[PDB]
Amino acid sequence: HMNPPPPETSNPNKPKRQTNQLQYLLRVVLKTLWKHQFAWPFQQPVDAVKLNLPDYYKIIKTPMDMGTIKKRLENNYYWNAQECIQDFNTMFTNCYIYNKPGDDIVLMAEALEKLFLQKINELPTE
Ligand SMILES: Cc1nnn(C)c1-c1cc2c(cc1F)c1ncc(C(C)(C)O)cc1n2[C@H](c1ccccc1)C1CCOCC1
Repeated sequence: HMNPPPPETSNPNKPKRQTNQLQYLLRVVLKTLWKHQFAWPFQQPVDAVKLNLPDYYKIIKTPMDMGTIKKRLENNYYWNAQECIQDFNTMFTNCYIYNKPGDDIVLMAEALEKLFLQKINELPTE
């Protein structure tokens, strides 16, 4: 009946780092997916109140969205690229869990996922 609070995007207790991999994840990976026509349902946490789905946050215990990823990268929340990649993986996995193959949202996630995995193969060295 209420939306849970969004995931943290900032932590003063969390050590900050700016690596070539992390600048690539913001400037190339995030930027590509953020401007894609299918990005919009993934750009903010699932507003399960507006959308009238109070079962969303009962099935999905680890929510993630691109808005949260974008802020985390801008806030140097991540120490390594692998924590950011795991958040992208969580965002897509959540969509596949709640929904089922052939659903338009699932097809939109797959197109974004395809484009993400292509960009991650091209990740620079440390
Ligand atoms: C991600 C994600 N992962 N799982 N889900 C359920 C979503 C998700 C799905 C969303 C929206 C937001 C979401 F975060 C959303 N926002 C607004 C509207 C309008 C404007 C219409 O009112 C429709 C929306 N939905 C739609 C849908 C609603 C309910 C069940 C499934 C899908 C989809 C939006 C694309 O086109 C396909 C349907």
